[PDB]
Amino acid sequence: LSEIEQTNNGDTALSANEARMKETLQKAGLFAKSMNAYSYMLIKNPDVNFEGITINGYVDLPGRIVQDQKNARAHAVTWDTKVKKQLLDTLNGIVEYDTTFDNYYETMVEAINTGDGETLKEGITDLRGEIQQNQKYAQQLIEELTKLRDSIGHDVRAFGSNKELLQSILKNQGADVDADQKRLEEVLGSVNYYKQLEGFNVMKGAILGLPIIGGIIVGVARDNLGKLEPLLAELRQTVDYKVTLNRVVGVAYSNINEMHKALDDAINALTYMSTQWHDLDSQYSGVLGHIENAAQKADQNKFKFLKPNLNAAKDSWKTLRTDAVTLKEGIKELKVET
Repeated sequence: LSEIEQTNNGDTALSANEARMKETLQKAGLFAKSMNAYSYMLIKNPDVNFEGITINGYVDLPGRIVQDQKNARAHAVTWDTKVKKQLLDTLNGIVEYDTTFDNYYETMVEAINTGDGETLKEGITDLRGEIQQNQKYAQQLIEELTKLRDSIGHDVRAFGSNKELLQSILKNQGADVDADQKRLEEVLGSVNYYKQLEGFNVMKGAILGLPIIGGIIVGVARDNLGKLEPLLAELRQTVDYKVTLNRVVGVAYSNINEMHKALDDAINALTYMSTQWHDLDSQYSGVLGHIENAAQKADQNKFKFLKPNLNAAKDSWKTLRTDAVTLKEGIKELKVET
């Protein structure tokens, strides 16, 4: 075991990259808060109805839009019942890993102090096995997020064409839809937490499901009511049935479209979890090699070099675990208040 191999270096660190992992958790939380808002709205908003609406000869459009909404809702359910769960299981993996690291800690320190190489190798090997399991969780998460994103992509492009056409038809009838679309898009901005930069406080903020004419419900951050006051007043003005119809479609479109963007953003950001576990697997393999090598030395302190590494990981994994639990509770407590 060389002097260089004895430096608690980054390629053999028992710690994950704390700063990066915490950024990841924070993002996972902003993401979820957003997804839950889009899901709430999609399942809560009125079923589009073209009973007395004039479609100027595009007789197939009503069928298309209705299907667009049904496609969007099915996607929100997939998030609520499948993807969300996967996200939660993966976070629970971080917690369980810390629990295992914690449980082995005392025994590992004693092994270092007594020159017990076998115990050290066993501990690290067991942990490497837990890391590899976490690699799977993270990979499965990225797969489900990508599957859901891919699926939505095809639906939003179709929905987009249909909703643009509908807008034209209504505009052609004198509907003030271009202006209302702008207002509706601004009102819906406050719940796009996934776009936010910068602990886990952003999670405590409440989201209100505000009722607007047409049986439409818009989700707005409780602390943005004042700022959106002017727009909210406008939307509350009694309006023609044409504008109302376009709003229902517009909100549904916005929801599914923002879901697509959030997922895409979440992919680029959460993919780091897989990278991190892959790196840890390699880092722990490196540690095994150092343990094996040092085990040949006679000196009683042959494993002391691993101590600072072990101690730094002990604390790092504990902080990550605590935040992982804070995020998990934050995610489970997500709820729009109607």
